[PDB]
Amino acid sequence: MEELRERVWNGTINVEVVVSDAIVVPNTTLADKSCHIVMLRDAYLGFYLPTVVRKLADTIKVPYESDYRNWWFEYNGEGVPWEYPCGVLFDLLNKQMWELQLCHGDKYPRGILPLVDGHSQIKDYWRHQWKQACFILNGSAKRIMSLSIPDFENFWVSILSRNRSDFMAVRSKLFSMNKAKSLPVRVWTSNYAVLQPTVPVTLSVAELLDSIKLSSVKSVIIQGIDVSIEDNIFELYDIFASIDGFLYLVTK
Repeated sequence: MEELRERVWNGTINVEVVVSDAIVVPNTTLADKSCHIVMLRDAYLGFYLPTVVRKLADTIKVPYESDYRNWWFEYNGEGVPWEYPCGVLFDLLNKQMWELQLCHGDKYPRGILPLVDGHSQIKDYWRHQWKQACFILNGSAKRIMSLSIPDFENFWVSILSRNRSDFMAVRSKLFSMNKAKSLPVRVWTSNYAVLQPTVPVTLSVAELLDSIKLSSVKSVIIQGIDVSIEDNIFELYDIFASIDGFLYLVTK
């Protein structure tokens, strides 16, 4: 009923952040170059960047201008596409602790969006994501462009303060499930690519995958839980959409 929605909002994942070999100070203990932090599934890796940098600043041999510019995370030697919520990335990349390396360099890895203005920047992007999931839901950025500044600012703040009722409050002023054209969906392939399937409302997971050539495999990964390829997508959205407005499916 409401039980689930709570667990999801409070979704957590254990994360071990270790300085990368490239920038760590010569032969320092693993314990010293590591730190474990619990991250919210529906949050952004970028929210944790400065904290991680702070905790390990001692073990970093290289010099740095800030706690944002030129930093990124790597999982198994690959840059993490941090513009997606943590939980989504965890579901997509992990083999329950998730190990990431903290890296710094003058040249960002190929394809990784540079994080230069911390929260301000994450804000803008998250914003435009909703400004988008809106069109998908209502054919026009009406409901969302109508929100007063403090009402939206309050929307943002809800994600930082973890005030759920505050979040659901404005989410409502944006869309109603019972009155939505198409729903925001994004599917991850086996090779780590995202498809954004046009799914108008009028479909099961299995039915969605087929129409997009991705079936194989009985369970999908959503919000960290194996969902039967039979479930109803319209429903999976109403309960599992991520803080950015999209329901993410990770194929197996």
